Formats: sequence, structure tokens, C-alpha cells
Amino acid sequence: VIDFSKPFMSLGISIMIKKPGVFSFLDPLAYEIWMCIVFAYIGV
Amino acid sequence: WSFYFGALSFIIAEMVGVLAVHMFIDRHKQLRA
Repeated sequence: VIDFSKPFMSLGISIMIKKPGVFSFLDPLAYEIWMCIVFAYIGV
Repeated sequence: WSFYFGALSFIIAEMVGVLAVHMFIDRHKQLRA
């Protein structure tokens, strides 16, 4: 129904998604493990 | 706070046991001398 010129801009359908602690070296073991390690050290 | 009450109880119990063991040792050293 209307005349289009050549595309002045090209686009497509795209996906938009939403985009270390100081003591993070303790992260491999849980906090309870460290606490029980201290307790076991005292007991030993 | 009651979990940490138990933990503090553990720590104090170990320290008091160490104190009792020193008293036993001291009694026997005084007996020796």
C-alpha cells in the first residue's frame, strides 16, 4: 500500500537479560566446618 | 543465641578441664617434693 525506500537501518529480534569477597578463600568449606574445625582443634 | 551458649559452654568446659589437670599435676609435684 505504500512505497518503502531502501533500509536506512537493519535490525532483528534479540534477547535482553540483566547484567570476590575479602574472605572468599573460606568459600570451599561451609561456615559450620570452619567452626567445628576450631572446636576440634581445641579438643585435640 | 542458645546455639552459641552451647559453643561457649564447650570452650569453658575445656578450659576448666585444663585447669583441673594442672591442679592435679601441681598436687602431685608438691607431694613429690
